[PDB]
Amino acid sequence: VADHKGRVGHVSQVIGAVVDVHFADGVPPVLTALDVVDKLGRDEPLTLEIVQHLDAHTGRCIAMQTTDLLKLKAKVVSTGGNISVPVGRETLGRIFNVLGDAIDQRGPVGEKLRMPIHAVAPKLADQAAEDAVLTTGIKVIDLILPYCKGGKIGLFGGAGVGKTVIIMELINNVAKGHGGFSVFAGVGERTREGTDLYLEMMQSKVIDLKGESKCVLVYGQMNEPPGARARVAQSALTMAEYFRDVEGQDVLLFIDNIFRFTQANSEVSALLGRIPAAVGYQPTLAEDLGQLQERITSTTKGSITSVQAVYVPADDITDPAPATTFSHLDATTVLDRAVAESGIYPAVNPLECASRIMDPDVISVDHYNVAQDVVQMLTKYRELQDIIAVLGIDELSEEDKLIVDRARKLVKFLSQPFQVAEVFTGMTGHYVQLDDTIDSFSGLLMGTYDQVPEMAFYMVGGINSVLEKAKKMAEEAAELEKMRRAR
Amino acid sequence: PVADHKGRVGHVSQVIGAVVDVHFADGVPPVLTALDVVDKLGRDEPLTLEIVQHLDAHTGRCIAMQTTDLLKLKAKVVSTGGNISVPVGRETLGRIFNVLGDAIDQRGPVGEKLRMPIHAVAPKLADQAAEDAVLTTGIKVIDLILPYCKGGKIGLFGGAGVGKTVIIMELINNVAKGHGGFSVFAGVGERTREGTDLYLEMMQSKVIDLKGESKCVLVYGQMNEPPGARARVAQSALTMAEYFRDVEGQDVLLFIDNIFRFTQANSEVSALLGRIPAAVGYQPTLAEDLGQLQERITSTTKGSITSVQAVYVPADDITDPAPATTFSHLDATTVLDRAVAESGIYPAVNPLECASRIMDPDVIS
Amino acid sequence: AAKKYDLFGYEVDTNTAPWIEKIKKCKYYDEAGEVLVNMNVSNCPPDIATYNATLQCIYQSPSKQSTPVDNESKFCAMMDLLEEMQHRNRLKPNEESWTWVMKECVKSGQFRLGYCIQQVMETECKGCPADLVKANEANAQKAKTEGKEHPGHLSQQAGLFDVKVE
Amino acid sequence: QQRTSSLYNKTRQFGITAALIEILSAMSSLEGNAMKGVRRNKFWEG
Amino acid sequence: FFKTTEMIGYVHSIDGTIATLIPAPGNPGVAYNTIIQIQVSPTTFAAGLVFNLEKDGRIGIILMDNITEVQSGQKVMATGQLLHIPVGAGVLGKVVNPLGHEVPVGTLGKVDTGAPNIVSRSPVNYNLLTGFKAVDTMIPIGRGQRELIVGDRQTGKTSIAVSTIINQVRINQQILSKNAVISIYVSIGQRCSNVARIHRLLQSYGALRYTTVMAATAAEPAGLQYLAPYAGVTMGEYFMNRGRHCLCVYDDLSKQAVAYRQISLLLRRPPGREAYPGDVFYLHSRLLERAAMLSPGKGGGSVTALPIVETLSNDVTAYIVTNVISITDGQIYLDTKLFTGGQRPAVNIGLSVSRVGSSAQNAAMKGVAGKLKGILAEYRKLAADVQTIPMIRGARFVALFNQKQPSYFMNAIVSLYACLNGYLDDVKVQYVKFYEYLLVHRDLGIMYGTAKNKFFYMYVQELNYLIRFFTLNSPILHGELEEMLKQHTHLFLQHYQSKMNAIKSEKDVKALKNLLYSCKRAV
Amino acid sequence: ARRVAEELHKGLKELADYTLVLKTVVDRTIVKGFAVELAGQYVNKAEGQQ
Ligand SMILES: Nc1ncnc2c1ncn2[C@@H]1O[C@H](COP(=O)(O)OP(=O)(O)OP(=O)(O)O)[C@@H](O)[C@H]1O
Ligand SMILES: Nc1ncnc2c1ncn2[C@@H]1O[C@H](COP(=O)(O)OP(=O)(O)OP(=O)(O)O)[C@@H](O)[C@H]1O
Ligand SMILES: Nc1ncnc2c1ncn2[C@@H]1O[C@H](COP(=O)(O)OP(=O)(O)O)[C@@H](O)[C@H]1O
Ligand SMILES: [Mg+2]
Ligand SMILES: [Mg+2]
Ligand SMILES: [Mg+2]
Repeated sequence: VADHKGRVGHVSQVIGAVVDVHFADGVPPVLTALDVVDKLGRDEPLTLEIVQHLDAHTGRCIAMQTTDLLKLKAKVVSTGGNISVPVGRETLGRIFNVLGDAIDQRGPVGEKLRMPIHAVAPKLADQAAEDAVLTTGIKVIDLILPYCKGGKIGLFGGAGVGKTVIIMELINNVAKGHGGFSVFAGVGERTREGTDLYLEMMQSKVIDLKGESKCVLVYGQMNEPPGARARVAQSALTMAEYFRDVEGQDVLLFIDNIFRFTQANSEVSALLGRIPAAVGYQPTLAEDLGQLQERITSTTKGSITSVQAVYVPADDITDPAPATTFSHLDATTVLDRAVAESGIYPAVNPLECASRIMDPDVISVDHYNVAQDVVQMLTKYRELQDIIAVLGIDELSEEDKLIVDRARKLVKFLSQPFQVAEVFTGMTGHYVQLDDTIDSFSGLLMGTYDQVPEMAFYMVGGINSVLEKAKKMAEEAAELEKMRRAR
Repeated sequence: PVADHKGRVGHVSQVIGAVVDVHFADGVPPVLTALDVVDKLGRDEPLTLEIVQHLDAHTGRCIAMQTTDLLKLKAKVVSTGGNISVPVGRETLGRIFNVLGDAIDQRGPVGEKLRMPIHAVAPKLADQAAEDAVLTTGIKVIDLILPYCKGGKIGLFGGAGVGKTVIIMELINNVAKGHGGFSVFAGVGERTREGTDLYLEMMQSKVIDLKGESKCVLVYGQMNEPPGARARVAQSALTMAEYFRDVEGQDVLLFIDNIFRFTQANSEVSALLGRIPAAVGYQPTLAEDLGQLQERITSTTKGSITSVQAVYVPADDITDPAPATTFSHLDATTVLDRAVAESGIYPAVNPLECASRIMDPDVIS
Repeated sequence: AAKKYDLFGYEVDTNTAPWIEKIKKCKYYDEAGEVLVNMNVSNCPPDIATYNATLQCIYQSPSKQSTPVDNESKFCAMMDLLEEMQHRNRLKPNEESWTWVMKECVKSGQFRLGYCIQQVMETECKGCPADLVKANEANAQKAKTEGKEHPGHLSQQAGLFDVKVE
Repeated sequence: QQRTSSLYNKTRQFGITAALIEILSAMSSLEGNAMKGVRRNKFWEG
Repeated sequence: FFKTTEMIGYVHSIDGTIATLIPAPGNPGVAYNTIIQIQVSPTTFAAGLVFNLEKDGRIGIILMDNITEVQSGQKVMATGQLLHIPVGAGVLGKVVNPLGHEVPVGTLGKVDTGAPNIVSRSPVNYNLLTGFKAVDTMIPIGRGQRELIVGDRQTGKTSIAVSTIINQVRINQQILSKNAVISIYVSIGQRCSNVARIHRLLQSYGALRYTTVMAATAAEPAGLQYLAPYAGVTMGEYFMNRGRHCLCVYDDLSKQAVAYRQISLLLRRPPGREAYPGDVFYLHSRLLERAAMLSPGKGGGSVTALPIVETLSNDVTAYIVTNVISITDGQIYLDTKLFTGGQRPAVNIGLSVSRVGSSAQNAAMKGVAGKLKGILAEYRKLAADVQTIPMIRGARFVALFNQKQPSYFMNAIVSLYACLNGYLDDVKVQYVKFYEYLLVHRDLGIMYGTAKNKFFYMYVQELNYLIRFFTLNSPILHGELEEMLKQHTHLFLQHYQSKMNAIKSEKDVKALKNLLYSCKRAV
Repeated sequence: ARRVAEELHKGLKELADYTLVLKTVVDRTIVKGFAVELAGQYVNKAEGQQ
């Protein structure tokens, strides 16, 4: 029973997306892939993945396509191994699905090798220490929660706070000039968003159809059944692993949304005979996510810079899925709806974000000191806000109002217009250098810009843009005064 | 015609609470069929069952309308040849009935011309009315903020001891007595004394002329009744109103108190039927049961039925599935709040949470 | 001549001659839109010539459909067609398209739309066919003689409490 | 403070009860769907 | 030469609106998610859908019609095909069930199709005018978009969608049928009377010619309520795949989930959160992914979705509400407090969003919307935290946003333009609606003989398409518009506002109050 | 019924070698006519109550 290739079985039960298969010669190994060879008048092929063994002959499986027109006793043939996906530079510039089949209608892909989507995570001895700052061109991220090359980044947020927008901005700022390759994994998200990304990448020449592309796309979306949404992330991760190990390249891995991987497994968990856990997720929530996350790491051979978007259901960060993902990250960016409702974008709550490289040993001393001072001032400003609410701004002392006035400028100065959100904002984006951000905030903290109007810091880039906006504000105010004077 | 299953003989196979399984050798009768237990069993009253499910080609699950005390296995049961039918017509006016249609006023026989089944199909789209007009109740809050519609559906959502019953009596006094058409009072899971008080009140007002023509019919299955009866008294009362609406083209008032007990009764039996409960613990078919019942309470092109239903909110939780699902089935919604009552304000209507459909300048001034 | 490519890089059929012939054989101009629909389905995007033919059919067609359609207007249909061409297809209307619009305005007696189209041709294109400009002015002065320069109910004097707000 | 504390302590009690009820309903559903097979034992030798 | 069906077994058990089947030994067997016919009589059949295939061979069936006729022991025939329903232009103006059966009033499309591929779509760039200034400006909707309508009971969720369908009637009559917008209104678990009232309402405005209704009333079994959205969108996919645009309204998905929960629990499916089945997200997800904007290569057709969702006490933390919000490209949140406060439609702009953005707005509306957005943002903050222009113009913007019927594009854009350029600064907030009514339905310049414009008058409805082409800030149209609004402001202030501010008599005061309230419900 | 059964048997290629047998069943749902079922192929030539 070593080689199960071509082994035959029959469908015994079909309930939703879960199908039970009976093999007379013994069920193949778990995670094995099976094809429904029977002609059932289907418009699409049917493939199953074994997830459990009910007995020595019966095996429970999840289908990757809809189980429509599936009859009992239908013949099934093993593929001799797990689900395999193509790898190599020949996949660049292409769009794939969970099964590794091109869906871009751009002709056959020349694949020299295929790898299984299920692989063992790197061990402790295969861990590399890479502490280098990643410049994303964003004031908030670069200052409070700087990102580390070869590390893991999470974008925790609700619905409509700007998770997808930030990912687009990161791609536009980090991927266009990236030395290595990029892999984008769409998981249980809107199909149109994938289409817009594909068009933008082609325009930005990341995907050069006539020339050489430098990115791969793997899409399993909402329309797909839960089986596909629970494995598309593994497929893309497998491609990135190959680029990391075989090609020895530094690769980017964008995932949106990682929560859908958990959600899909919860949907099928009920039909697998597993008692639901708290809230209603599957009991294997922590272990399943851990196996996937540990594979997303930088080893001694190569480096993977991972950016993952996490959906916090109903803005409840105490939910098991968002919480379980916090310990598997090197930099967490927590977005808040209240911030967005106030016109501040990106709607980052700096008091809830964290970074591993926020240590003087890794980053410059000035950078560390400035960030801590900003955080302390914001914390104090929030406490003073209660007093402003009850007593009023008048009753605050001289020192307190200076904190209030400076802190408000910090809150508005953290906002930044992105180059990808021009339609939303109607203004050109800005790319702020790391040094400019540190100097601008350092001067603001010590009061070098106390006389600048507050609104001059709203939706701008570096300090230079602040001065220009203040000058423009002064000019228009003078014109209004002149108009009033004539009246 | 005569049913092909009348006189069919079955034997009791399982008894659990108010749920009884019956095995028929020749085949289980159709669902909703009525069965009578023939064995004496030393009972003080007859035992009647209504089929609700089919376990197999021979076994059928049923709910008992009376208590299942002294009921043994293998007891003999006989099909009645049809669903539970109740009397209809002017003969029922001035009388009190139960779920089975038996008069409980200890007066002469009804002598009805015919009977009709409680379970019936609802009016279709083409048989719907398009008449909107204001029913003046004399109450300031209702007539102003949430005016009621003639021939429409009205609900009074409220907790315990908030004023639901009082408002109904006020509406009865101010409308039913001075009403040209007929009236039907359906008591469902409510105090038995209230029915007695209403009966005395209707006799004193001479809406029931024991020796003359009456304009009101009473149908009562109260708290003391088992869940089976409380889940069907509303159907029987509604059936009488349907006959007046259609067979006579007469305007009808339908005062139901309380409709929540109907859903509660179906929940109790559903637990025994072996069904997986929904949220809170209600039956999964909560919405469907209300839909079938409420859709029958409507005004067609033949006649009009103005319905006023009292809704009990358990634990003062307006988000409970029972009251929550009932909002979509009501033209007018009157929400009562306990805190308002504790402030000395009666009625305790919370106008912000109330609504009406005829609050349209095209209808009202 | 030169292969065209769509948004995603796939090629589009450019031989749009047969479709133009089909358009030039329609009786009611609503049927013309059906031809445009078929062209798009067949991945044969219309060119400037196709839109001009559609405008010609609208001007020369008796009515929108065999049966009358309430509030039907040839001018509205053509302007919407131009909006689709310029915005959702990125094609600049030429002189021919605007001339068809001006002819429709003159034919229909709508002399105020003619003034606006006249300026459009004088702004984007090079002037207006002086034959049509004169025809529009003749229609306008006919209204002045007959008094149909503006709807009459507008000229009726009103007041704060003399206006019926439906 | 005495009115919002009660609603907070009343909410936690309801939340615990409902979550537990959900789990047991699923447990009973998966128990009900399960069916015992024919017992393959030497019944005669009893 | 016989009409031989495919018998697959008998009916074993019946539990309400669902059933179970036992297969006869040695029979072909039935396929998953297929339709079957239960022979209630030698000539009459009841429709059912396959839902479960158990190890024992038993089959779970969702009944759809003639439930009362179903009895244990009856025969079952297998069609062996999925659900297909009639589709085409011949169904418009009719009321139908999810099975395609027409409901009397007083081509076959598959219901289980897949959504368009990633490369089969195109960016949303064509607007879909709801007719409400608030939505069209601050919450753009584009064809091929899914825009949720979430709110509490009795807040205008149904009215706004119906108005959106009605607003297309006038447009469709003028432009070619190519760009006409067809409507599929799907009523789920609603009262039968409400459907009839909606049918009459659509008929009065003549919207039935471009609209069809798919009704699954409360009295009907859960199966029909479960399939109604899929059948409704299928009728709308016929036009999408043929270079035409459609608008599908679901009223409402909240009751669909209940029906799906009812079916699953009765068929022995493990419950999940709030007793809903585990795969409740996937239900709506595959429903709304079928609404897209096809690429030029496939025709350019589209389907626009307006699913409706109900909350309890303005709680958007519920289960199904959250799932739908995470699927759609935007949400319109109708707030109860605003509704009772006199703001109608009660659109909460702060909680509402459209992820498509200005791309779903006409070139004419882009400039007005962009500047309007900044003013309101400042207005919200100024009052939250001195008669500034932002605060003067914001209050009048809110007053303009109140409506009862959809507004023609020309009338709406020109009123917003006026309030944007300060033409209403001298006008009191209470009189803004009266000012708008005179601007649209009257012409002060002609009344007082001071109109020197050549073409730009509000009574020339054909100007809507010229505006939509050139923009209101263009040399062709800018000058006459400014003069038209400059004469209108001067005449209005002089002849109307002066008298209005001089009213003290109780009779006159009451008369004015009636006028202004009527003006709210007129324009 | 026998003639119909034989015709159905002829149509079925799988049952070419199988021997035809007829088994009568009483159905109360049909008042007139008959129906024939063979290997899943069902032919109805019956009527019920009107
Ligand atoms: N309109 C009213 N005016 C004065 N007191 C009232 C009024 N309505 C109710 N009450 C008071 O509230 C009490 C309870 O009213 P009611 O009998 O209507 O309760 P209910 O809503 O039917 O509740 P339940 O039937 O569940 O006990 C009355 O006995 C009376 O004391
Ligand atoms: N823009 C509006 N202006 C004034 N009244 C409105 C407006 N929109 C709706 N209404 C009115 O508000 C009431 C509720 O409207 P609607 O039927 O749309 O609510 P809904 O969201 O469908 O609520 P439900 O279906 O749960 O009853 C109706 O009386 C309707 O006429
Ligand atoms: N940088 C930004 N500037 C302005 N609006 C933004 C920005 N980022 C996000 N938004 C708002 O959020 C919408 C996009 O939401 P999205 O990025 O998809 O969030 P998520 O995926 O977390 O729901 C935009 O249409 C806009 O309303
Ligand atoms: Mg997103
Ligand atoms: Mg009471
Ligand atoms: Mg509604």
